[PDB]
Amino acid sequence: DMIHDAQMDYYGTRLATCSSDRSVKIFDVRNGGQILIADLRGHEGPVWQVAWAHPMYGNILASCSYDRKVIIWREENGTWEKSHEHAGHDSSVNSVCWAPHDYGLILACGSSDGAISLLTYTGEGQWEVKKINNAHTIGCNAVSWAPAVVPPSGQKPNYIKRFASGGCDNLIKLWKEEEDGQWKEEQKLEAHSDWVRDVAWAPSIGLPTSTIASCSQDGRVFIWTCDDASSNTWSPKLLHKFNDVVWHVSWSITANILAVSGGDNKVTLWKESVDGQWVCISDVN
Amino acid sequence: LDREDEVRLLKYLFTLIRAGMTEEAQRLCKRCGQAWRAATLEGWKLYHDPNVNGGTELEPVEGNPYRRIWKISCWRMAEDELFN
Amino acid sequence: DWETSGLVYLDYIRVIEMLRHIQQVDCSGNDLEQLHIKVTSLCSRIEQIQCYSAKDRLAQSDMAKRVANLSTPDPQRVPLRLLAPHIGRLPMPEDYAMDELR
Amino acid sequence: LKELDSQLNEPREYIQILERRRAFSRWLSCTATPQIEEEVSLTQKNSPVEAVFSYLTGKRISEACSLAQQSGDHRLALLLSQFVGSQSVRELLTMQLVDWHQLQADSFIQDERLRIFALLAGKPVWQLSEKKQI
Repeated sequence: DMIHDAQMDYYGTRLATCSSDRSVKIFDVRNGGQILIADLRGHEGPVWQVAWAHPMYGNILASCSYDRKVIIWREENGTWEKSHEHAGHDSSVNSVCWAPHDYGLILACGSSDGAISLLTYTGEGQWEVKKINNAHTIGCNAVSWAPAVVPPSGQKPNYIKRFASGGCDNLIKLWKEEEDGQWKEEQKLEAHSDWVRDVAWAPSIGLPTSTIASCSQDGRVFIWTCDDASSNTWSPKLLHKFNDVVWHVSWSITANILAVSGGDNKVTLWKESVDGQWVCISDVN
Repeated sequence: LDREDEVRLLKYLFTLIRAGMTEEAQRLCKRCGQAWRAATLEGWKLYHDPNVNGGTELEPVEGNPYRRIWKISCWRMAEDELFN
Repeated sequence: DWETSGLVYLDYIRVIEMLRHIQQVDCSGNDLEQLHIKVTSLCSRIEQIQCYSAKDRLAQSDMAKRVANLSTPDPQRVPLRLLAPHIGRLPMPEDYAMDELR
Repeated sequence: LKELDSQLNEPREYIQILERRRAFSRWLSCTATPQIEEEVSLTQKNSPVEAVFSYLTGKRISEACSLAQQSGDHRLALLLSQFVGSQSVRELLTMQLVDWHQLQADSFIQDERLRIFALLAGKPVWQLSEKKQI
C-alpha cells in the first residue's frame, strides 16, 4: 500500500523497497525498468528504513522493522537468505544505517526505548553487539554516519574510529572516539523544539567543513556545520520553516543539495547559494 | 570542549609516540586521566616470563597474551571512520 | 601462505574429470588427501565458526561432493540433528544411502 | 598400580601416582558424560561461551579450545591451553581477578569466562571469594 523508505543499491543497481506490510522487496532497475527479484519476508511489524552495504564485503542489505529485530540478508548465487539476525532492542527500530566502505561491515540501528545498536562483523560473522540504555527521553529516530574522515607506513590506513548515533529529544549531532575499549561520544547540540524526525550527515567532498542536516516535527530544517577541524563550534542554520512536519532529509554527493522530503506530500531541493542562505531549487512531482 | 580536549590529548600522545617517548606519553595520559588509554598503549610489549625464559631473567612477568587480539582491535578501530 | 580455496576448486574439477573418465580407479593419489583437508577446512567455517554464508557453504559442499562418488569419502554428510531438527528446510542431504542395515 | 618399565629412582613413586590420577580422571569423565551430554544442548541456545566451560569439565583440552575458537574468541583459546595446573599463570589469574574486581563497578565480565579464568588459578571453590564457584 504505502512504502516507507526505498534506497538504491550500488552505482544505481537494485532498489531495496520497504513498506508497512512486512515485505522487503528488492527490485532491479535495468535502464529505467523496474523489475522485482525476491521478496524477503520474516518480521512481525512494519518495515521502516533500509540501507545497503558496500560492494567490498559481497552484497549485504540490512533492513529494520517494527518487530524489535534487525535482519541482514545477503545476495549471492540468487540466494537471498537471512544471514545474521540481531534482536537486542527493546522496542521497535526507527532508523538503521551502515558505516563507510572502508570500515569493514559496521551497521548502527536505533531503537525506540532509549537505546541503539552497533553490529560490528569480525573475520567470520560474529557481530559483537555492544549496546546499553539511557539515551534520549523518548528514544532514537535518526541514525546516519558522517563522512569517511581520514587520519605514512605501508599497510592498512587509519581513519577516525567509530562513533555515531542520534536521538529524538531535540538533539542530533556527531560524536567523538578515543583509544580505549570502544569510543566516548562528545558532541552536544540542541536547537530543535519537538521530536527530531530524520538527521542525515552531509558527505564531505575533500573539504574540512563538515555539515549535518536535521529535520524535526516543528517544521524547521536545521543545517549544523563546523568552522574547522577539531574545533568546538556547532552553530546551526535554519534553512526553511514549514507549517507541517518533515519526514526524511537526504543530501547529494556532488553539490550537496539537500532534499527536504515532507510537508504537504512533496519533496523540495535546497541548495546553498554564494551569499550563504539556502534557497529552493525546484519542486519534485 | 571535552571533545576538543580529548582530540588535543590524542594528538599530543601521537606526537610523543612519533618522537620516541612512550614512558612520557604514558605518564601524561595517567596524569590526564586516560588510564584505559595508557593500559592499551602499554600492551605493545610481548609476554616475557622471568622463570621460563632464562636469558632475560628479570623481576616480574610483563606482557600480555592477547597481542594479536589487540592488533586486530586496533586495525578495526583504524578502519572505522567518522569520529576521532 | 593462504591458498586453500583455489587449490580445492582446482582439485575438485580434476577429480570429477578423472571419475567421469575412469570409474574403476578409486585410490588416493597424494593430492586426494590435500583436497579432502581443504574441503574440511572450508566446511568448518560453516560448521562451527559463526559464519552465516549460505552460498559459500553450498559451494564448498559441492566442491567436496564432486569427488564423493569416486574414492572412499568417509565424511559426506550435511547438517546433523543439532541444527537441522530445529529449523529444517535448508541443509538436509548427503545421508540418503542407508536403506538397509549396512 | 604397577609400572612396566622401571626407572632410576625407586624411592619416590611419581609414575604410578600420575597413572592412578589419570585413570581416576578418565573414570570421572566417563561417569559425568551421561549428565553432560544433555546439558550441553540446552546451554548452546542461551550463550555460546558456556559450551567451552561445559566441555572443559570432562577433561578435554582440545574440545574446549575448539569451542573457544569457534565462538570468535582469541584469548580464551590461548588461556584454556595452559590448564595443566602449574604456577606462573596461577598468580596471574588472581592478579587479573583482583584488578577486574575494582576499576568501575567490578568491570562487566560475563559469567562463563569468569569461571574459566578462576579455574586456572588452582582454586575454584576457595580463593577468591569474588569469583568463587560455590
